[PDB]
Amino acid sequence: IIFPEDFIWGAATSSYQIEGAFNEDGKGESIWDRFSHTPGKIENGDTGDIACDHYHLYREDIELMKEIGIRSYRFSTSWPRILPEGKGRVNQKGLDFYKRLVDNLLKANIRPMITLYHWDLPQALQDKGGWTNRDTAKYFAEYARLMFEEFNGLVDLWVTHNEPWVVAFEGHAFGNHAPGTKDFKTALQVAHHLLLSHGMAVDIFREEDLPGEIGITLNLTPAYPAGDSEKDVKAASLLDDYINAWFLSPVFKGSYPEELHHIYEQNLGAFTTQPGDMDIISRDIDFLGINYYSRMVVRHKPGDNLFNAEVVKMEDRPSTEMGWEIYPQGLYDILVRVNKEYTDKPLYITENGAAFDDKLTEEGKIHDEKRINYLGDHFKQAYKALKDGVPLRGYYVWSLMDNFEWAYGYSKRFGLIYVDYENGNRRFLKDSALWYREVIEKGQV
Ligand SMILES: OC[C@H]1O[C@@H](S[C@H]2[C@H](O)[C@@H](O)[C@H](O)O[C@@H]2CO)[C@H](O)[C@@H](O)[C@@H]1O
Ligand SMILES: [Cs+]
Repeated sequence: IIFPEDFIWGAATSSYQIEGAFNEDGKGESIWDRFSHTPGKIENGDTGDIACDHYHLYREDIELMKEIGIRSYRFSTSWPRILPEGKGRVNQKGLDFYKRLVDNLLKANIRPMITLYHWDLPQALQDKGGWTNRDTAKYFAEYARLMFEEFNGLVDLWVTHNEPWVVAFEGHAFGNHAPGTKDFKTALQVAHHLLLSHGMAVDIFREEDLPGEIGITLNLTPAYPAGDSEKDVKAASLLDDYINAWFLSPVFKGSYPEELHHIYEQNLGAFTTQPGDMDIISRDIDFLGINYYSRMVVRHKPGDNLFNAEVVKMEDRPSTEMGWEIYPQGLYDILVRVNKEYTDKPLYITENGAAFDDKLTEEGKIHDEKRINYLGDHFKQAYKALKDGVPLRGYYVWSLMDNFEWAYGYSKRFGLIYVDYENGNRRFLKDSALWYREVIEKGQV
């Protein structure tokens, strides 16, 4: 179990989850500022107002990155911190923060990967319809161009979008995430525009002629039927397409998955598209980022979804604090499936990790054995994928540090680093952090 010498071992975060400084130095309001300040939306009424205060503490966080020995740091940039209204004026202090951050990363020999959109849409753009407005895709493209030009020669790994499935469906169908809408047709229109905006950014990446590589990051959850019933098998297949193929087929094949597209259209009516959209959505990219956490086991059951599909709770199997099944085999399955059915391009696991009930000792120790076991077990499946020909180039752990976990607030801890919010926001390396350092150095698990 030795990994390639040049394998990119990293850790990942996102802007709203760690930065804080929510209305400081010219920053505009995001849909997540608004959502978290709306009653009943976040566990315990938590907000990302301060979070980990990374906006002020970034220099200390980079020292901690150095202690862990990560080769690359994946982070997202806040669109409303840079263009407060989404379009219009640039906020120079906002841009300046990311410039300092990138400079500091490069001086520590840490390779930056930027995610352009990790869910924090400017509220001014939401007031004009947000992702159901085709113009939002244009403004995203303009924001991308601004960042490409600013970091030309400085950042060589770029991700347009993080988890467009979640943005579309949790944000607009089920209303669990900002902006809180609950309309399945809206979600489908939003998915289309996220994909369009991705392709528009790729076109701009090519034109600007930056050194480096661009991709998109998709959450992928492989589905398994509960039993050999073909109704079970069909239901699993449909749920699987609903999360996975719905984004993988347009990016790589230039079409929505046919059976699912037909079912949506017949029952809901068509969402609005223009001729040529699929050509834009399917522009050639340099890599695919995969975010993996768990699988779903699926059976056929009466439900208020078009699939009559139920996700089965696997009560008999180890799970995390999220209640998610621990199923490392799924990581192998999904990497192999992508490489066979969709693309021969390089792959990166841009997220994988776990929440456990972390206990900070009086001396600042966190003995997170369960996270070490979780990470090592998934590392081994990644190795197995490499052994079998999958061009896996790197692996970023979610997350570098504990943070604002959206609707769960601070109650869920995914970090390699413990953040003691109550006591000056001090950081403590968990045992998994020093265990990870050993993995990176030896290239072995
Ligand atoms: O979306 C499901 C569930 O995910 C967890 S973890 C989450 C990270 O917070 C997000 O930044 C990353 O890109 O994706 C993973 C999976 O979506 C999140 O804490 C929780 O609120 C959310 O409901
Ligand atoms: Cs049909």
